[PDB]
Amino acid sequence: DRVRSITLGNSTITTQECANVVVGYGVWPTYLSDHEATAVDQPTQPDVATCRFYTLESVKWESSSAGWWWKFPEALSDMGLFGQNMQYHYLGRTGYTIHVQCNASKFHQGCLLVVCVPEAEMGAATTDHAFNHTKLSNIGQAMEFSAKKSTDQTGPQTAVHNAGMGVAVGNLTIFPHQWINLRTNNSATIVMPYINSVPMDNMYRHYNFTLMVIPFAKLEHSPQASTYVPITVTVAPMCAEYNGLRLAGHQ
Amino acid sequence: DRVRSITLGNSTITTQECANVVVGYGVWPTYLSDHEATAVDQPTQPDVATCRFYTLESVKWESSSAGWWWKFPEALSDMGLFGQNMQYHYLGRTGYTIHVQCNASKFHQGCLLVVCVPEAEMGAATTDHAFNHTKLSNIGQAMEFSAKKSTDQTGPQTAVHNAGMGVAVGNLTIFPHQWINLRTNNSATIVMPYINSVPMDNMYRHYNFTLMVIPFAKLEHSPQASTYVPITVTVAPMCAEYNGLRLAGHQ
Amino acid sequence: GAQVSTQKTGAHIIHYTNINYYKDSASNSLNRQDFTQDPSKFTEPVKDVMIKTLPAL
Amino acid sequence: GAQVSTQKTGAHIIHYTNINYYKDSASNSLNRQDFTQDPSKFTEPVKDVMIKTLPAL
Amino acid sequence: GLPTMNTPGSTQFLTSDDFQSPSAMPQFDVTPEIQIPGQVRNLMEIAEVDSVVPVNNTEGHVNSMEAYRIPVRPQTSSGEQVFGFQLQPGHDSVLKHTLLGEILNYYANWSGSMKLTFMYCGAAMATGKFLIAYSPPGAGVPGSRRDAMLGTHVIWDVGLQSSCVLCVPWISQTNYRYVTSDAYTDAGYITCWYQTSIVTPPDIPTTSTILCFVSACNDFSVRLLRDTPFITQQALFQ
Amino acid sequence: GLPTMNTPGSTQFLTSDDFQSPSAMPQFDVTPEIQIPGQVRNLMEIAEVDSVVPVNNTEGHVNSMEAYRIPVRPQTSSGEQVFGFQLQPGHDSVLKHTLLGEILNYYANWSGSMKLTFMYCGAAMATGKFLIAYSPPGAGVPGSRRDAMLGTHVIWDVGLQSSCVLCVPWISQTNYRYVTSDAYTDAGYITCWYQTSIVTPPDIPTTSTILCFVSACNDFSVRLLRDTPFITQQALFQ
Amino acid sequence: RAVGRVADTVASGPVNTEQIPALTAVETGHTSQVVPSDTMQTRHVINYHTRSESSIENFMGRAACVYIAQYATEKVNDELDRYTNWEITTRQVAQLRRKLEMFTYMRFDLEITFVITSSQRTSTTYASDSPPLTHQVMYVPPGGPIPKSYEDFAWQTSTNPSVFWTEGNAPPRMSIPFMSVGNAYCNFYDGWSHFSQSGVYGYTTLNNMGHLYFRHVNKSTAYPVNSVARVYFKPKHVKAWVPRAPRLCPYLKARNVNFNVQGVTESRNKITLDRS
Amino acid sequence: RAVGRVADTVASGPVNTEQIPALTAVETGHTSQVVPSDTMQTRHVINYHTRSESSIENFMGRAACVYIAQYATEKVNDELDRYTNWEITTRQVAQLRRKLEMFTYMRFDLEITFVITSSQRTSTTYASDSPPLTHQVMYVPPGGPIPKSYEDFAWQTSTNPSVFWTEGNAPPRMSIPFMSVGNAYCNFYDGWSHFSQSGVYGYTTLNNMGHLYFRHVNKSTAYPVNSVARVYFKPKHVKAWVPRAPRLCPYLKARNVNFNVQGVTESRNKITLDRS
Ligand SMILES: CCCCCCCCCCCCC/C=C/[C@H](O)[C@H](N)CO
Ligand SMILES: CCCCCCCCCCCCC/C=C/[C@H](O)[C@H](N)CO
Repeated sequence: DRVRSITLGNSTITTQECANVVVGYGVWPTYLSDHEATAVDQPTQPDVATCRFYTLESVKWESSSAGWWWKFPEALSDMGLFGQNMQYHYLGRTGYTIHVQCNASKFHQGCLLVVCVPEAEMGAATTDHAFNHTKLSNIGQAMEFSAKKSTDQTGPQTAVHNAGMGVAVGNLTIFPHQWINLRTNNSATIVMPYINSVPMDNMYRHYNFTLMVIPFAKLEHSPQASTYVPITVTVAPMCAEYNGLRLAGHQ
Repeated sequence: DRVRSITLGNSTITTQECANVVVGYGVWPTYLSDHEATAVDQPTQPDVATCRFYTLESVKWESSSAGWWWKFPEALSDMGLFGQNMQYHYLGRTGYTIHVQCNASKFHQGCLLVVCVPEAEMGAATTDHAFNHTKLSNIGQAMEFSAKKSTDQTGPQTAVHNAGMGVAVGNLTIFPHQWINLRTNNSATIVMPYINSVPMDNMYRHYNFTLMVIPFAKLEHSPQASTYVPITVTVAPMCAEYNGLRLAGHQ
Repeated sequence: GAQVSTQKTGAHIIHYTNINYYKDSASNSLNRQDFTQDPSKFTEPVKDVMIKTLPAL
Repeated sequence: GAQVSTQKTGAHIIHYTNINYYKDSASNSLNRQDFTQDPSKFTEPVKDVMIKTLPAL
Repeated sequence: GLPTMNTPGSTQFLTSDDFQSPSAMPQFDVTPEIQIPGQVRNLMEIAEVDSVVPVNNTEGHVNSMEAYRIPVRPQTSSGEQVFGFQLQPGHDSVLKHTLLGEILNYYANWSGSMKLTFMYCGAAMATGKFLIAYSPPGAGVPGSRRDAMLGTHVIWDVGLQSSCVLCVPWISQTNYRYVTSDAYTDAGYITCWYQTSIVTPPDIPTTSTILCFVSACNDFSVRLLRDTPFITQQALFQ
Repeated sequence: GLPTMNTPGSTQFLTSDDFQSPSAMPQFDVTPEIQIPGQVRNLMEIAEVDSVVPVNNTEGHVNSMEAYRIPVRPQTSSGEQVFGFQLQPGHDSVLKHTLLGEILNYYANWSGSMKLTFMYCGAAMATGKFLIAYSPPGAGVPGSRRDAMLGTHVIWDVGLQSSCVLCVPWISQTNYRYVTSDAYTDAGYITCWYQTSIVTPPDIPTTSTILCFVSACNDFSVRLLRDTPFITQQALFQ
Repeated sequence: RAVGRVADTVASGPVNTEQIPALTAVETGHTSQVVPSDTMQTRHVINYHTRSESSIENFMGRAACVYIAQYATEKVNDELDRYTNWEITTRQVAQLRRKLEMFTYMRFDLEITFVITSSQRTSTTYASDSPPLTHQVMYVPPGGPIPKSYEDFAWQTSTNPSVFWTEGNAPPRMSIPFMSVGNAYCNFYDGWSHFSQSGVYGYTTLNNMGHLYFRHVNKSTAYPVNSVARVYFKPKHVKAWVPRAPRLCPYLKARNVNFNVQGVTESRNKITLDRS
Repeated sequence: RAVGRVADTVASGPVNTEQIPALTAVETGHTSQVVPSDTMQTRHVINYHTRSESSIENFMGRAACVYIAQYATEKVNDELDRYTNWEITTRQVAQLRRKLEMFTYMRFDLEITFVITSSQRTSTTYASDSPPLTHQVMYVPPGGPIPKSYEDFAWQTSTNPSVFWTEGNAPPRMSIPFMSVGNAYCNFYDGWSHFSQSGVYGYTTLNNMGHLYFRHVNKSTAYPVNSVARVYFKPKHVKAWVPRAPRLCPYLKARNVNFNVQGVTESRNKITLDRS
């Protein structure tokens, strides 16, 4: 059906035109097992003060919009006690419930790919040059692609058809994805598990996955309709646990 | 015995001096099995509108006649609904009942080899030169050998003792054959199965077998007997099926 | 300690013998004959099941 | 997985052993000792049977 | 010792061998593997996933997102063509950089049926019918919608379900076609035509968008590994 | 390791070896074989098929169909010779390009009985008798029909059955004769003679035609593979 | 009686019968099954002969040279380049071609063996001291990236099958499975490549087996050295169908069956024999 | 049915149903499982094809050249020194790099094979007589004492693994187990080396595999000889996770994923086909 209700903590998401839920690689998020742990100290698990919904700022969708990306867990670095637990701990581990939402009308048209790319390591715009970390991702700001190539001396290559990774943008549909087609679809929800080659990791020096939102069919409508449609991203951590309590970081 | 009656569709062949029937390589024609098919769509099998007898034009047998050849399934390209099914389909598959008939008298003498050669790939008359397809076989015309060599700039090598294939003409008796000796034999019937290295094939870009009719002992008689003896070829497809319906070909 | 296994043959004297010579499993040959697969992690990773004949929405 | 077979000897200690070493059947040796045959596809491929002693016509 | 004899092929390096060899790190304790999600045991799990096809790749459109956007609009008369390409999933320019096309260029032979999915990305108030046809390669290209209605085809009614699947069947005389194309193993043509039109209410843009996706069916198989003719280098990357 | 020792013959290429060797395409999926008619498991199935003999090969007749046409006619006196050739089925010019003769030139030894079939291709109103004789090689060639009636022979009565078979028996002191001829393994002579005549009614042509066919019997065998002295090349075919 | 052993002949006496085994009809397409016991008096012979050498595996299972590839350690022209190639075919040599063309369709696995030999090119001096030469024979499947030069990236052979061989050792050898996209290798194809009956006539359109690239992996020599690599095909696990007539005429080209017209056999002066 | 064998198609007839297998929704993230039996009439085909060549072990298990190491018996400079080294990586060659980067995390054992070849350097004379050359390929784990020169004490290899090889014999080969300090080899790392999000961005911080030092263990030659050692990696016992999109753009560097912007595919002139 098209209705779905997601409740995590003291927060609820309701949707009246839901496509489905994409669950990761078929895996639900869970806590780390005893036969897979490496650290020996007892973890902390704030179950409802951290595994709740945190909404980000909306982005204005235009006809000439190329797309936006968010890098995680650095996108939620200041979102409540999820951000306070990142500062005080060396290791962390979590899965997510990403919920992207955009309604327009029955008189608008457009389509957005919503991919979750694990280890979306981006190249440089100006080559033979290392880039700054604040150009890759600010703390909650939506970093955005471009229609043509970037000549930034210290930034990523934001041409959208190469997706910043040197690949074809059409081949991103192996990563866990949905589509927001404005003809039929209102939102898009992806449940990501923890994907890493280590059981826990540091949540500052490593972007575990990157959420991209890309217009494949661009937004067009009559000039007498609503010219402003926003795209809001609401992300909930899931089964978040932490290790290595020390002073507040993060250098 | 010498009598035989072959009925296929709405057509009947009667013969009062039959030698025998040669059946292929000991195999009767049949439809393709499920464990040998490659194409997945349902075949069409017009059982009586295609697997009937189609007679060709007679050829005049003379004393100085070297022989004639017909290439199949291109010899029946316009013969009823067998020709209409070749145009509308990509693949086809069939076995044949070839019936060659020639009566003279008890006062004539001659002998004809009637071979069915699978993949009778012919060389060029003028070498270092590719030949035209209408010199290999027209649509129902009997292409004929020569007593001496051919100097055609775009034709096959039609010297009959080399049989167009660079081999000895005497060694063609490993291919399925009969003889029409006018002393004893009236007709000659060969049943060919489907011989190919693929289960179905295209019936335009490939001549599956070639029927040759070669005078080994030449026709001679008294001048006061009948100076005209013809050689008629009547061919029936058997278990013909088709695949790959599209528009009418054949380019 | 000989492992007799089935050789790779076609479809319409078919066995080989293997002895392991070294004390480390990284010294072994390739596992050529393991053709297991399950593509539902990628092609149909949705929460509710989607039957083909039924409408998707 | 040793196949002991009969060696090619004459007519008037006669066996060999074979171990297959590779995982592909195309890696095997030749099938030298297979002498089966049936020449009736070519020498007598007629529909009605023709007994020698009886007249052919 | 044991009397031995050396066959041809001794002291060679065949790069596709399978032999044992001694360890440089003896009794090395390898770290334990864990459950990482998304394990791949076959490249046919990757090729059976949809990947959007750049049908609109007439340059300059390949250097933007315009390459994926097949345009449709309301028509003045019906039966015109929307798009068309040859069914060469490893050689045609439309399909050889898709996710199914990139795996096939590591191989020399391919076999099986394919799935072309289409997605209407217009407004919810706009209706339409389309005919998507596959032609076996014998007669040539279809010249009209009358020529295309004679082969394998599907009529797609644009409604609440935005997507339709044209299943391209394996209709071949061989069990394998070649990835790099030739005339012996030609596979045919894919075309799309206006079955009716696009009919819209007022205050709606004219041009809409159709997205084409390719994937492999469950009878798809590849054969004869090779190097791909897509990556090159003139020197070692330093 | 295991203590070994290398015998003579190590690191050689004997072209008629039988050894295992590793695969360049590992785990290659070979396409399934189907039932194709006419499978050959032995070259003795090919050699047991009739093939018409060019007995009339006196040039210029080899460049036409006149090479196969043994001529007969009504005679003035009886007992004359029709044809004759030496029984060297791999060396004689009459029999070495026949279908039995071409297989034997791949081999150095042959053994077994042979079948010479004859076929009268005259008019149905013409009658005739013939004596076809085989002579063991000790005394020389037969000089007359009296000399030929002393060996293995058959009298053929031309009637409703147009064909007769002279069976040439294996009468040898060795179990194998040589394909390329020598004097130790000579096999003898085949001759044909008029037993009576050709008697015809009026209004019939004089000269008729006899066709000779050769094939091997079911006790025929070959031995010692070799290269055939029939195909040559001075350079690689480009 | 064992499989492959010829038949015994039985003892036959005199006859006076209405049976006629000698009289038959060639017009029926039937080869007569006459034994010497039917037309003359014979004795009982226990024949122990076998048809071992005449099997399709034994007739074909001997290695034959199929190509002679030449390449040097210094380029003269692009025929004596640093590297060379060969489109894989069985039609350039005449001995193996005539043996394969006795059948219409075959299906076999292969053994490829290389006999690589070098020789010092003619110069004004030869007195040098060179390390042993090592060669590479890379197979490129149909449609892969081919070496456009020496020092190419395509010789990295990450997915193509390669072999390496130093001079002095045993000849290199690998096994090849059955590689056709059909169900048999076609020795003959009576047809065209395009549907309009045009393009290429013959078996050339059914032979897409790829190339075989040769080089010296040594960078240089003091004085130039010419190498020759002979390619040896031995077919094994052989099936064959539809036996062809043997070829009379020699070959002219490798992609055609084109010939010059020749007589059916060699001649003699008369049709009889004339001694006593 | 065996494991790895493709599915048969079933015989389907005409339909007039309320079922709609052709109509679906791409917006759900779901790839439709449509068979040709659902949209047209098919026959029953017994498919015997197998997915053998497409396995991760078969796709990866072929040896690919990963480095070309050069060193001489007489120093020209420190690039043509007596000895050389190589930091072990898979990113300098493009064929193996594109195959590994189809996955995010892998876990395999290795086979390293060396094809070492020498050549006499260009001189005014070459006429000498030298004994066969012997080479050493010493592996140095991360943090060990490296050779600072020829004649070094660090070539005593008392605890480092070494191999010795005389020219003329078979190529040397050893096996390497899985060597990462994590649970998989990371082909990609989206992050930094320092906690302040600075330093080195990318997969370079997760590649500490050590060096591989090459030399001639012969002391001298009469005239100088240049050697080249090619390093061949074949991964075995391969696991792989999280399949990546294939790379469109060629590589520029070995420590980055930096690229130049290119179009998504090659072009054509129009979107239709225009013949009959
Ligand atoms: C450096 C390693 C070299 C590996 C060699 C691999 C080359 C072999 C692959 C192709 C095998 C083709 C076999 C040829 C068969 C004939 O063409 C058929 N009789 C005619 O169709
Ligand atoms: C002279 C004896 C030489 C012994 C050679 C030992 C060297 C091998 C030890 C390190 C093996 C590293 C394997 C490399 C894996 C790749 O880097 C991963 N795919 C990327 O993380």
